[PDB]
This record gives sequence, C-alpha cells and structure tokens, in this order.
Amino acid sequence: MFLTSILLSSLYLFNRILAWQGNVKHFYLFASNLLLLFIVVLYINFNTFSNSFQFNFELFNSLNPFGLSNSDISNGLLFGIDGLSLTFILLTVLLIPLTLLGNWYNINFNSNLYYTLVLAIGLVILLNFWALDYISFYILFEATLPLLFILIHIYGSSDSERASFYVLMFTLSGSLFMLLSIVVISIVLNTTNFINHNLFVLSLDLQTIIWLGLFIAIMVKTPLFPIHVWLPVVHSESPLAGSMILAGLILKLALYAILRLLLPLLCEAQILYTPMIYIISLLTIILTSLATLRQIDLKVIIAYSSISHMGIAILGVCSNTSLGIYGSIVLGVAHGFVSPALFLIVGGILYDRYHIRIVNYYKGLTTYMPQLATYIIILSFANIGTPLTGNFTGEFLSLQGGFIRNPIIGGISCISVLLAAIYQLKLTNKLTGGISSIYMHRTNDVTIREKFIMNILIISTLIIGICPQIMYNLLYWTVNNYIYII
Amino acid sequence: MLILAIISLITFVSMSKLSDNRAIIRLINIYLILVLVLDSFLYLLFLNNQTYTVMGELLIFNSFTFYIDMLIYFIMIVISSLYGYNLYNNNLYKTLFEPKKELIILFLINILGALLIVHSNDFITLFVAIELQSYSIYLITAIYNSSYKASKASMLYFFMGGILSILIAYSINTYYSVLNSYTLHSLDSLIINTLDLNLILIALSLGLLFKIGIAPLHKWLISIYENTPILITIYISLIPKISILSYLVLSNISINSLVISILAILTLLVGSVGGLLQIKIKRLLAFSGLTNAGYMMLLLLLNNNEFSYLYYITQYSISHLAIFMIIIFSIYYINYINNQYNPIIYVNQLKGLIHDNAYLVLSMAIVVFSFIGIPPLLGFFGKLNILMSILNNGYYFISIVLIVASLISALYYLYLLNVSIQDKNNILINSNETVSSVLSYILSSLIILITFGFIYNSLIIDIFNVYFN
Amino acid sequence: ELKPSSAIQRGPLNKGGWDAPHALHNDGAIDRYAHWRTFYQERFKYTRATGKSTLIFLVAFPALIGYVAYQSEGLFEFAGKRRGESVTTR
Amino acid sequence: LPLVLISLIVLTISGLMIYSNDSILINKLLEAFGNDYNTIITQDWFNIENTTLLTTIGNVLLTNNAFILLVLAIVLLLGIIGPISITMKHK
Amino acid sequence: HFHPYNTLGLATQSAMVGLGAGVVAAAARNSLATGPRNILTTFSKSGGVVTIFTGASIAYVFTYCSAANLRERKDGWNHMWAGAATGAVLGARTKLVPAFIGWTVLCGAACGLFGWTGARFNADRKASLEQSPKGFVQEDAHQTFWEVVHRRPLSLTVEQLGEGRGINAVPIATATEAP
Amino acid sequence: MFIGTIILVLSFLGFVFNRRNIILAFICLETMLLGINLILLRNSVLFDDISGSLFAIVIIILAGVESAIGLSLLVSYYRLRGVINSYGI
Ligand SMILES: CCCCCCCCCCC(CCCCCCCCCC)(CO[C@H]1O[C@@H](CO)[C@H](O[C@@H]2O[C@@H](CO)[C@H](O)[C@@H](O)[C@@H]2O)[C@@H](O)[C@@H]1O)CO[C@H]1O[C@@H](CO)[C@H](O[C@@H]2O[C@@H](CO)[C@H](O)[C@@H](O)[C@@H]2O)[C@@H](O)[C@H]1O
Ligand SMILES: CCCCC/C=C\C/C=C\CCCCCCCC(=O)O[C@H](COC(=O)CCCCCCCCCCCCCCC)COP(=O)([O-])OCC[N+](C)(C)C
Repeated sequence: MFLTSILLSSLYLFNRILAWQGNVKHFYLFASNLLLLFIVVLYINFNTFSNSFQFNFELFNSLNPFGLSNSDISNGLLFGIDGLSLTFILLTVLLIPLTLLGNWYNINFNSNLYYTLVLAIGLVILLNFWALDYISFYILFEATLPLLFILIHIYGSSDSERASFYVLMFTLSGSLFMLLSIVVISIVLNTTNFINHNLFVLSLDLQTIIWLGLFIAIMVKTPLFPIHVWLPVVHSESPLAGSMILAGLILKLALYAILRLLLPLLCEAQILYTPMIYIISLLTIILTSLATLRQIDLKVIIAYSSISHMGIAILGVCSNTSLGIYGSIVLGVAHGFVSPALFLIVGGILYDRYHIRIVNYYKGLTTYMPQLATYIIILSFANIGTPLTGNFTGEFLSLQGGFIRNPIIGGISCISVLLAAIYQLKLTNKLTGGISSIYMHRTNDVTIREKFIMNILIISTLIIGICPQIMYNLLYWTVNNYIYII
Repeated sequence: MLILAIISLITFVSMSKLSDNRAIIRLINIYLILVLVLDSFLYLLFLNNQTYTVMGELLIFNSFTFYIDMLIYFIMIVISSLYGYNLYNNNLYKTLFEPKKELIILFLINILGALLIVHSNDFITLFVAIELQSYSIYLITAIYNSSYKASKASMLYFFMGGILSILIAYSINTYYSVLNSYTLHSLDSLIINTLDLNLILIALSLGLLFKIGIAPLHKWLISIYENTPILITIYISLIPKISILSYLVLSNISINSLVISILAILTLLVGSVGGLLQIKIKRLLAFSGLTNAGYMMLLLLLNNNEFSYLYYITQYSISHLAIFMIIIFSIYYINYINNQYNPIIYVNQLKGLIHDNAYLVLSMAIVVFSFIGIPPLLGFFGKLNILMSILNNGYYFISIVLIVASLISALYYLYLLNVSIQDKNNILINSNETVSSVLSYILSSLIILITFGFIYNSLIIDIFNVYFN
Repeated sequence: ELKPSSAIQRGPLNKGGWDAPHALHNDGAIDRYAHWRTFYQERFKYTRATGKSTLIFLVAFPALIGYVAYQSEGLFEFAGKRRGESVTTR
Repeated sequence: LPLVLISLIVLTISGLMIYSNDSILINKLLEAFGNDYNTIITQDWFNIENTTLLTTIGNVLLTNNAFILLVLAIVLLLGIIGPISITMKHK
Repeated sequence: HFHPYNTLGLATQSAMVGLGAGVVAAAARNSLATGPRNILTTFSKSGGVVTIFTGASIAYVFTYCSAANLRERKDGWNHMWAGAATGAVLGARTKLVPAFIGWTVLCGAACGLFGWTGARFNADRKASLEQSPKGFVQEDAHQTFWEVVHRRPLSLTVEQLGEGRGINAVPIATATEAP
Repeated sequence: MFIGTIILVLSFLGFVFNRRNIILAFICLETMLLGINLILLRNSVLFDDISGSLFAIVIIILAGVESAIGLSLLVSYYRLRGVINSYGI
C-alpha cells in the first residue's frame, strides 16, 4: 500500500509538471540524477567480502505477478548484483544525465519524444546489468533495439533510414543465434540462472556447439571481423545522445556478456577454441585500426577507434588469466568515459556549429577556439593510451594477459599502441594546426555545458589513470570467478 | 448456443429492413459477449486433460478444443464490433463499409463450420464441417456482389476449394478402403508400424493444408485476399487457418513427415522473400499471414504441440486483428481514396502518419515489433516456444531456416514503419469529428495485451500445467 | 464522390525555431567527393586489384594467423626461469 | 501433351498403389491386378425381416449418426440462404 | 565402419533422375506460359532447364561420392564439396567469373551447413531429447551427450583438451608438496 | 476401383486443361465427386457395411448443395459483367 502510494504520488507530480511546464527535460534530469543518489547508497551497503549476490529480487512470479515475491517455487525473472555487475551500473548511471544533458539546447522539435527515448534506452541498459536469468538477460538485450531504431530514424542526421535499418538488422541477425544457444541450454538444464551454472557441466560435443551460438552473437555486438560493417554507419548518422549511449554502453554490454554468459559454463569449450578468438581479435586490431587512415568523415574515425579498443579488450577476457580480466574491465570503464567525450567533440560541438562532418573543411581550430583545441589534444592523447589516463592501464594489462596465453599473438598485438596513435594524432594535427580555414566563419567558444560534460569525462579517466585500484574492492572475486587453469 | 442464435436471428433478419442491419449486428455482438461471460465456467469439466466423446464417437471435447472454441468467439466479438459500429459519422463512412443483409447470418454459419472441425472425431463430421465452412467463405466473399474483384475472387476460391475438397474426400475414402474404421484412434499406435499409412495420412493433411496456403499453392490465396474488401478479408484470413490448424495439430497424423518438412521450408522461404518487393498493403499483410502460417507445419511435424501452438495462435490472432484495425483507422488521414470496397490499397498511401497522430503509430510500432519477435512483447515468446519444441525434437536445419526466415520477413514488416514515420507536408491541426469510442477502446485493449502479456506468461504456464496434464 | 472529409482544415508543418545564419560555405567539389566516398559500395565491382586484396586480407592472412596460433599453442612457459632449462614444452 | 502423358501414368499408378500393405513398391502395384479369384457365397439363415439397405441408412442416420443429419439441416439451410444472399438485390 | 560408394552407379541413377526432372519441368514450362507454343517448342523455348536438372544432379553426387571415398569417412564436409560442385554448375549459366566464384563459395557453404546438422530435412527419431537419455547421471556412468554431471573425470579432460595451457594431469598445488 | 479412379483422373485433367469455357470446369468438378462415389460404394459392398454408403448418402447431398451455391456464385459473376469470358474468370 505504501509503495503503491509513492507511485500514485510520483505519476501525479509528473502529470502536473507536464501540465504547467512544457518540457520534461527538467524532470528527466531530476529522475536520472536521483538514480545516482540511489545507486551510490546501494554501493555503500555493498558487502565486498562476499562473492555472493547481495540485492536479489524476482519480478513476475506466479503467486504475485505485479511485484515482489517470497515463495519456495520461482519462475519469474531474477535480478541482482555483485562486483562485476556493479562497476558497469556505476559506469552507466553517471553517464545517462550527461547524454540527457548532451542535447539540451539542440532538439527544438518534439523534445518530449526524444528525451523519453534516451532515458528509456538508458534504463533498459541499467536493468541489463541487473538481470540474472538467460531470458531476463535476453529480454532486455533487445528491448533497446525498438527505441534505438526510432531514435536513429527520426532525429538522425541525413541518410538515417539506412543507419536505422542497420542498427535493427545486424544486431537482430546476430542476436537470434544467441536466442538459439539460450533455448538449447534451457531445454537441457531446465534452468535459466546465473547462480547455479557453475555446477552444471555439459558434454564437450554439446558444449562445443552452443559456444558458437553465443560467440557469433557477441561478434556482432562488439563488432569483430566479419561484422563491423554496421558500426561506423550507425555512428555516422546517429544523433548525439544515441551515439554516446551506443559507444559507451551498448558495446561494453557484450564485454559483460562474454564474462557472464560464456566463460563459466563454457569452460572446457573455450580452451580448445580460444585461438580462434585470438585470430579474430588480432585481425580486428590489425585491420580495422588500419582502415581508419583513409576516412573522409569525422565521426566514422571515432567509430573505428571504438572497434579497435573493444578488440583489445576481448583478448584480455579470453586469456584465462588473472590480469587480463581486470584489464578488460578497466578498458570497459575507461573507454566508456573517453569515447563519448570524443563524440561530444565530433558531432556534439562541431556539428552543432557547422552542420557538416567532412574532415576537409576543418583546420586551424586553434586561432579562434584555443580552449577547444586543448580538449582536442588531451582527449586524443587519452584515447591513444598515454599513461595516467586509465586507457593505458587497461591496454597494458590486456596486452599482458593476452601475452600469457599465447606470446606470439601478444607480440604481434602489441603494435596496437602504434596503430592507435597513427590515426588519432593524424586527426588531431589536422584539426588543431594550420591557418584558420576559408570555409569557416568564426563561431562561439565552447560553452559552459559543453565544458561541464567534458571535465567530468576527463577527471573520471584521470582518477582511474592515477589509481586503477579504486575499483579493486569490487572486482577481486570476479578476477578469480572465471579462471580454469586447474 | 450458436444455433440458438442462428435459428433465432435468421427469422429476425428475414423481417427486419435494410436500415436495421447495424443494430442486428450490435445485438449479436452483445449476445456473444454474454455467452463468453456467463458460460465460461465449463473449464472445470477437464482437470487432468480429460476428454469427452459426445454424440457417439462423433465429436471430441477436450481442453485444447475448448480453448480454440473460446478464442473463436472472442475474435468474432472483435470482428462483429466492427460492422455494428460506425467509424465516423460522415457521408463517406456510411457509404463505405456497409454490411449486407445476410452477412451476419453467414458469419455464424461459418463459426458453426469452424467449430465442428476442432471438435471433430469422425471423418464425416470433418467432411461436413469443412463443407459448411467452405460454403460460408464462398458466400462471405461474394456477398459484395457489385464489386468486380470480389466476384472474380469468389469464383476462383470456388474451384480451388472444390479440388482440395475432393482430394480430402479421396484420402478419407482411401483410409476407409485400407481399414474399416473412420475414426483416427483406430490407429492406436500399433497400426502405423505394421501398416503403410504414410501416403494416406499425408494426403489427408496436404488436402487441408493446401486450402490454407501451403506454399507451392500460395498464389491463389494471395489473389483472393488482395481482391476481397478489406473487412471480409480479416475474417476469411483468420478463421479457416486457425480452425483447421488446430484440427491437424490436435490429431498428429503426420509425424516425421518429409513432405511436410519440405513444404514447411518452402513456405518459410517463399513467404519471407515474396513479401519483399510488394507495394500493396493487403499483399504484404497476406504474406505475413503466409510465413506465420508456415510456423505451423513445423509444430504439425512435432508430437505434443499444445503449449507452442495455443500460445502462438492467440498471439497471432491478436496481432493480426490489431494491425488490420490499425489500417482501418489509417484510412481517414490519407489523401487519396479509391475503390469504395477497398479504400487503402497501397502502403505508399499511409505516409507521414506520425504527423497526423502519434499514438496510432505507437500502436502500429508495437504490433509490427510483435510480428518480428521483439523480446518484451507477447509475439516474442511465441517464436521462443516454437523453438523450444523444434530443437527439443531434433529439427536443426528447420531451426536455422526458421531463423533466416524471421530475419528476411522483418525486412518487410519494418517497411510499414519506414513509411509511417516520415514528413508529410500537410499536417492535421483540428479534426471536427472523432472516431467511435468503443471501436478504439477495442484496439487499445488489443495493444495492451500485446505489450503486457509477459506479465501473465507465468500464470499461464502453471494453469496450462494443471489443465492439460 | 470519395473525398476525405470537409472537416479537416489541415495545414502546413513547420519544424519551429530560429534560422541560424550560414557559418559554412559548402564546396560543391568536396561535397560530391564525400558523397562519392561514403556510398562507395553501391558502385564497387570485382577487378584484379579488388580480388588480390580480398584474397590476401580475407583468406591468406587469417590462415597465416591460424597456422601460427594453433601450432604454437601451449609451447612457451616463461614463468620463472633458469639457465639450460627447457624454454618450450614440445 | 507431354505433361498429360506423364500425369496419366503417375496419377493412375499411384491411385492404384494404396490398396496394399506391403513395403516393396512393386508388390504394392501388382496386388491391384493380381485378383482373379471368385468369392464363395454361402447362405446363412440368420436374418428374419427384409431390412434392406435403405432401412439401415434410415436407422443409422437417425440414431447412431443423428448429429450428421442435424448438421446436414444447417447445410441445406445454407444452400437456401446463399442464393438469396446473393441474387436478390433487396430494395 | 563404412562402405565405399559406386560413383558411376549413383551418378548414372542421378543422371536418369535429372533427365526425368528436366522433362517434367519443360512440360511444365510449355503449359505455364503465353504466346504461340506447340509440341516442338518443349525443347526450343525451354529456357535451358534440362541442362540445369541434369548437370546439377550429376556433379553433386559424383563429387559427393568421390569426396566420401577419398576421405574414407562420412560427415558434413562431403556435402560442402558436393555443394561447391553444384554451385560450379549453377554458376556457369551466367558467363562471368566473380559470379561463378561466388556461387561456388556460397552454395557450398549452404550445402555444408545442411550437411553438418545431419543432412536431413526432417529429424532423427532417436538421438534427441524425447528419445534419448537426458538429465543427470545416476552413478559413475559414462556421461553421454545430452546429459549433465557435476564433476568430470580429470583423465578425460586431459585427453580432450591437452596437456599444455593450464590444464595438467595433477593439480598444481599438490604437485608442489613438502614431502 | 477402376471406373472410379478413371472418372476421377480423367475428370481432373478435363478440369485442369481447359481454356475454352467456364461450364466444363463445373461439370468436371461434378464428375470428380461421382468418381469418388464409385470407389466408396464398392468398398461398402466388398466389406459388407453401410458406413461407406453412409458417407455416400452424405456426399450426394454435399454435391447437391455445392452445385446450388456455385451456380448462384456464377450468377453473381454474370450480373455485374456482360458475358462470361472464354478464357475464364
Ligand atoms: C548455434 C549455431 C550452431 C549450429 C549447430 C548445428 C549442428 C549441430 C550438430 C551435432 C548433432 C546434433 C546436436 C545439436 C544440439 C544443439 C543444436 C544447437 C542449434 C542447432 C541449429 C548432429 O550430429 C550430426 O553431425 C553430422 C556431421 O558432424 C553427421 O553427418 C552425417 O553423418 C553420417 C551418419 O553419421 C551420414 O551418413 C551423413 O550423410 C551425414 O554427413 C551426423 O551423423 C550427426 O548426426 C550431434 O548429435 C548426435 O551427436 C552424437 C555425438 O556425436 C550423439 O551420440 C553419442 O554417441 C556416443 C559418442 O560419444 C556417446 O554415447 C554419446 O556422446 C552420445 O550418445 C547423439 O546423441 C546425437 O545427439
Ligand atoms: C469480465 C469480462 C469483461 C468482458 C471481457 C470479454 C472478454 C475477455 C477475453 C479475454 C481476456 C484475457 C483473458 C485471458 C485468459 C487466458 C486463459 C488461459 O490462460 O488459458 C489456459 C491455457 O492457455 C494456453 O494454453 C495458452 C494461452 C496463451 C495466452 C497468450 C496471451 C496471454 C497474455 C494476455 C492474456 C492474459 C491477460 C490478462 C488481463 C487481465 C487454460 O486455462 P482456462 O481455459 O481454464 O482459462 C479460462 C478460464 N476462464 C474462462 C474463467 C477465464
């Protein structure tokens, strides 16, 4: 009766702010900001001494469909956290007011639609990381895709039709095979669960051919080599919020799903088959970080940059070693900071000022925007993997973990520091230097909100870069929960 | 209590005038509502999959059949709530969508013909009931006589239904020739080993299956669906499909059938690639009928298909019903109206529908995502529970081609949205008259079932467990 | 005699807001260059150069990495070490 | 003609296949023609009244299968309603 | 074990079948058409179908039996090589080389995906959940496919995975013990 | 079973291979039902039962009402047009 009364009051407050105020930009900010105050107090009461799942709730049980349940028979949808599951929630919740802010003075046409869609595809990726069944992980692994389709189609820049079709099609096409491999282990085990499946072994001939259905499902989501067709051409026509929340949140989900789904029940099917993961991760690092060099568009470069770092990260997960797991987690938490800041630089600030994203118009940004050329350089040099930034801690530990498992593939894959410097510094010194361009009237300096976003996304890299241990208190069980070296 | 309605209303419609037809249909609608409300306690008769054979080894009453028997009345209330009720109160909307005098008679004669198949045990009840419902489709099609396409469509449907009726009667006669009995339980699992029955039982299956749109013979049905008026075709696309598919699924005469597996694959191929380059909306919509009626020969190959079937049928019937009612709403906002019987013909015509109203496109978006299996929707678990039975019983290439068919099909489901959320140049600022209240409340309810049926998914599984096992 | 009703009064659609002045002079050559580069795939064809690149980077290079990765699988064990001890396993 | 000359052969031979229960596919066909054997007709004196054929049809349509006659009423009903549903043009 | 195939016998059977399929398809093409046609244009305006039905039917089963004989086993790869030969026949109708290479790769991959699952459009009756031992094991039984246990034997996982990476025949701590 | 199969197959090919009028379709459809009866009634005789004759006396009626319905469908088709075409509907 009490928690019903809270909802009946809050929906009424929402109704009256809809009535008097026109936009709900302010109430969406207020709600998404209170999500921080909630999740940090959840972090305070988090017991770090237990591998255990602390905060558990079932929705949609038989005996109580609309709400919570305490029964001895459970067929609802489980939810909970530990450690691993919690670092990515904390990555999420301090980013969604920044994408909700990110289009503040921008939209001007059906703003109530847009901010509803952005907040909704942020809440769905909160509950992605809360989920505990294979189906409750999966029923929110594609509740994003409708709202992503409509957020790209309406509000996309130009040629947003094709990008919206790609973000439905490729993700769905790789996702149905994940559904196959979930169906097979839900008719063999009769349990969808993230708690018990350490206990259940499978035949190697069974475990072999259900690892395919999940691996070529995460090959699409973190785009590996026969995929990443779609990644740059969903970025290059996205709006501003749906590019930040794509590249900071949707990509790290399959980094989370290769940990949560694959590694602890596919334990014996991987050690036969990690040296296909090393093939695919290396020739995404070698190939996709080499096609960055020849790119006329400016958002497409930061798209392929996201591909190259996510290809470094999944040869730290698939190392079956102890440094690589933590290195890939700190990659996922630091790339999700440094990368949406770059999308604020490319289609955030510069497309708001000049509305065309070809590189060839853009030189001499220093003479009339000095305190943007600083954010060009320190944020680029944060993307390359200069130390003290939190990207290098992740790149270093993941290249080290991938050097344990197979040292020749690690020695070849170490060249990524060079290959990630080449295109990023080539872009940085084209934009930063030269005479201020002919085509370009002088527009405003970078404004107070587009500094307030940036300094948050820069301090949050620098704190991880000075101390990567500020989140070892969470992760030290999940460094061990995934090793099978007997 | 169908025939208590039919015998009464036929005398009632014989004497009423042409103006009274709307209020006659309103009466029959409310009658069917109260037959569903005051008489739906007959679920208690079965409690452990208890089956009754009634009228002397002639009808068969079990709980699968009770659920289909309840489903058909529910969708008939939604269909009859269309002809009863005005869409708008305008000159156009009276001269469009006029119900004929004998239409309400032929609906309930068709429901008698459709119910006496799902409840059927004997072959002679099968044959008399496929004949009763085939006549009713011959005459529901042709009742709009002053239409060129509708008369050509009824005459085509006549001869094709006639060939498949004689093929069924030949199979029934042939099974009688090899075994004295007519009932299907004279099989009782010892015949089929020691007896070559595969050819008879497939020809009995294929006789009904080709009446529905099994894909070597899919070309005639698409033509009939595109040629009838847009309100005959929601009924004559729903009813014969679900009636005979729950027949063929209740009585599993073709297990491991290679002919059925080929034609299942061929259906999933040619439906999903036939709907790709098509500009007419009832076409696109009828091939969406074809692929989804080809997730059906699959379950027909199975044994023990009564969770997957029933869940997917009520999924499909709600989704079907809702998207036809969406384009029946969409005809007010379009700029061009041809062809009085069939007012919207092209999917190019419903452009810019979001700038006219946004919530009809919100409705259209949830139904078109429910067709393509999007996971928080009710249409997802239908494909999920087909796949928990296809893979359960060894059909692995069937599963891969099922997936590829779903992906190729989503490409022409999403064309409806690609058209409907675009800039139009001529937005509506004020409509003077508003759409009928109950006829939009029905679509709102059919949405909220689709978007919130995963709430009650778990209750349904427990209920199911009690009442079919 | 079939016309949408007289009770509509439908008007024009604006997107609303402020006409921002042109901060960029678009260059027709650069615009058609970029429109040619982004939609490059609609006009791509197979030639000898295209086939040579596709033979190397799709077939030969994954096969070379496959040979190196599946042969040199559990060879090296550089954890401690000494002098004269085995550096490999096989 | 070259489709008819295939379909004659195939449809006739296949329509003579299913009267047999072997599993050879040549002994199935050759049981359709291999029947030149004369059935022997005995006299049994068990029947006392001339229940001919039409009496037994009237006993089975009316007791054992009364529902088929009673659904049949609805079919003939429909055969009366249908031509008046179409060919009238009321008012 | 296995039995080698008569390549010539299976090929000439399939040649007769492809002949019959070409004849019935040309008979279908005559009648399902328009314009002036007679008895002789069965093979004049035939569209070249009898060459399709003949050449595919020879090449698939000849390459299939030859590949199954020189590999001396039966798996899904033989369907891959045979579907590559079928794509070579179907690719030669369009007289272009990159088309042809694409037909050979993609039809061969589709036929290999068909062959790997079981080379059946229907199911296998046995060896699937409804007709196969499933669930846990009851005692120290050999864990078959479809079954789960709680702890596999180490001597089995060392035979399957190897003796390299991290996996060893003795766990690492009791291998380093004080006596 | 010869006379029934022959009426069925030849009536079927007389249905399939016409292009000249509409009534040959109707009468070939009617002789197919005759051909089914000719097989059913002899299986009634040779097995010594009425139940094939039960299905016979039912399918007589269904062939009747079939003709009544379908010729009203044709008069629907003819009212709106002028003359039923040679090639078909
Ligand atoms: C997610 C995308 C990945 C796509 C994977 C699809 C392909 C999966 C195929 C693998 C699989 C289905 C399992 C599927 C289950 C999950 C499917 C998941 C999604 C399905 C989409 C089909 O296995 C087929 O494999 C083919 C080639 O490999 C063979 O080809 C053919 O070969 C020739 C005749 O043999 C033909 O003459 C030739 O014409 C064909 O060429 C077939 O024989 C074979 O049946 C394996 O099933 C079978 O496995 C075997 C053990 O091997 C099991 O028996 C075991 O015997 C002892 C041995 O220890 C032990 O007692 C025990 O262990 C177990 O009792 C069986 O119980 C059975 O179950
Ligand atoms: C007061 C009325 C006002 C006027 C309303 C008029 C018509 C309302 C008609 C339908 C409303 C929905 C009722 C659904 C009943 C399902 C029974 C059942 O799950 O069936 C199960 C088995 O199903 C199956 O195999 C699978 C079916 C899967 C259904 C898939 C869609 C379901 C998701 C939404 C449906 C539930 C929404 C609930 C909304 C509150 C058998 O159990 P049963 O036969 O004993 O249940 C009927 C008992 N009864 C008659 C007293 C109610």
